Amino acid sequence: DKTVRWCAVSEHEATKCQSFRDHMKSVIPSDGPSVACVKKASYLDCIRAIAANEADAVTLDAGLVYDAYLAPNNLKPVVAEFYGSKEDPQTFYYAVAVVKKDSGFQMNQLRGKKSCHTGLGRSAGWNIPIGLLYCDLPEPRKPLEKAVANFFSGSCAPCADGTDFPQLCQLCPGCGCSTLNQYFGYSGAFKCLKDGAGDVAFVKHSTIFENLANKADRDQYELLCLDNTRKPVDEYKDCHLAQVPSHTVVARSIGGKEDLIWELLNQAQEHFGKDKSKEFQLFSSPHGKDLLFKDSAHGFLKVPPRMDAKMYLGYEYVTAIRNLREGTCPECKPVKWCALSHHERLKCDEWSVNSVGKIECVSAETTEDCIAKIMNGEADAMSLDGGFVYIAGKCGLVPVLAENYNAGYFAVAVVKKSASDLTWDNLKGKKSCHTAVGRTAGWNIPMGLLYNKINHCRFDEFFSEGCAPGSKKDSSLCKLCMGSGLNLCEPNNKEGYYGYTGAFRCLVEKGDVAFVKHQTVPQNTGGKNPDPWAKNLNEKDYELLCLDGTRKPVEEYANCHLARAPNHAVVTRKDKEACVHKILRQQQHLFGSNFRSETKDLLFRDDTVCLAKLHDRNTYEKYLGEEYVKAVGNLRKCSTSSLLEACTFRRP
Ligand SMILES: [Cr+3]
Repeated sequence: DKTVRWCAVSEHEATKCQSFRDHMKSVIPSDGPSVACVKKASYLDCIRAIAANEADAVTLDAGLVYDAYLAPNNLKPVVAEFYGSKEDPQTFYYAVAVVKKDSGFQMNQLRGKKSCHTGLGRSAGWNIPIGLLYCDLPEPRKPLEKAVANFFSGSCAPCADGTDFPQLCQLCPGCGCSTLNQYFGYSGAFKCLKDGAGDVAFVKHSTIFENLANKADRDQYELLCLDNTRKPVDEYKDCHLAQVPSHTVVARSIGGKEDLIWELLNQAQEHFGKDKSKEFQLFSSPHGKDLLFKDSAHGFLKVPPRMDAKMYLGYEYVTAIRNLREGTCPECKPVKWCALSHHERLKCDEWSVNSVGKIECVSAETTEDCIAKIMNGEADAMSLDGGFVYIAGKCGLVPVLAENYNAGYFAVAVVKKSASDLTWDNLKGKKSCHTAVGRTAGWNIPMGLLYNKINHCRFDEFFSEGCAPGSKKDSSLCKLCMGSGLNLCEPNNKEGYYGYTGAFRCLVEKGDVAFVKHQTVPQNTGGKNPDPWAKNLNEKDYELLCLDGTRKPVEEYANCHLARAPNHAVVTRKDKEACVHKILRQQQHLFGSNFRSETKDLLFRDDTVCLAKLHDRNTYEKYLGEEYVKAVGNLRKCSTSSLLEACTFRRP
């Protein structure tokens, strides 16, 4: 049946679950979804019941979202409660470390400072900061309060054991666990900072705004970023200890009924949600507060499919709570490289052994899966087209090293010379060949500039037909692709018109125009490419389209290009930046131009001589450049990316 077994953890919850079930029966057709109510003793029993296939769904705080994803439960987030509005939905809060302007210390210098905590046991004010700080704490690290009391010179930790650890109540004698304590709760711990008692205050992004109405006052405060720099208090999105989901419905990963759950809760919110004012109300109960959902919720949002627990919680949160849960601290260490194929994996393997392990290897099925592994620490680095750096960026990773091949490569529009009528100005109703959608040369530049002419990104209705791997299988821009069966129109090397070369091949065989890079025609003409399609081609038979409306020969790309290409680039997490720079330059200043593939273009492109420091352009926005970014923002209206949908769900 189309039935969601909801798990309750109390008699009151079970009663609301039953009223829920009975009221849904009135609003939903026989073919629609229904509720069953299962009552357990605790959130952990509910997690186990759901994993046992005795229940389907429960709503959890972020600590329990974490418990629920660990084996053997293997549960994941499927629906989010949201608070206030739509344009701004407040699905998450941010744990931040607030400090005074000019106190002159960074996160890696908290040892010896005076800390303000909302309350011992609370997330923003204790579990996250002490989680992150866990391994800077002095041995022995158990009992944990003792070790915290031995790290901050003094603190106000509400509800800590002041009697056995007085240092923790220096700033609030007694450690009062109630509002009768002036330094308790979010405003308490902030007040503790303001009133000059302490140096740092572990609170949420929003506390300072709730407690200081005038910008002038807030300008006297900053945030500690995990990168050991500071930022103003309204830049919390880029400077926080952890991003925290407020209330999260979870299911089984495999066969969890995610879709029924969403269908149920969505019709549940249209009929019974905020301000719908029926006798039954999803977000309150005469039986008690916060039953089955927070009473403060304004609705539900579907969790994007690509999302797992580790990505929903995010790197920073998992790090903090995994330290807290496991309590495991160590002794630069290996760079885990991510391979996209058996060819990349064998190359990476031989790199590992010819480098004393200073390089380890971990492989995944697509670029997006690899990126997702770098986000969450299963992996550390991989080199990416401009288009994928944008995604890796929106997903919170930074570029460290660019690939160099001599400002980098040039995106050019190639035509067959004989069709001399063809011009950049009018390609309407002509046949296009792109490397893949969301790549620099193939799409983001060409279609970038194109979007500007036609105020829309529905390109399968500008071009007659084409080959643009990563397009929807039933699009006019998959009709020229050459892969057979499931591989037709895939953006991997099982589709022969994939990449710079494929797209040129596409032009040779089927299309009018190919969007590729300046050295692509030369490398696959004159016999340099021996493959049947390329072998007998002559460079002279191909021209480039120039912006002004004219044409020029291939080798004349200097004055006939569409735009300069952001070079391909290695990317990693901010916490790995330093170490990737160190170990790759120590690998390339040994195995550089002393980058060769048993196949072709493995790991890094084969025409790659050195890996350049970026100096100051170590952000996706500063590395890709202002104009490249505007373009992709224009193109994401029509983008089909499952990772970016997940990443932008956590950061619009
Ligand atoms: Cr590229």
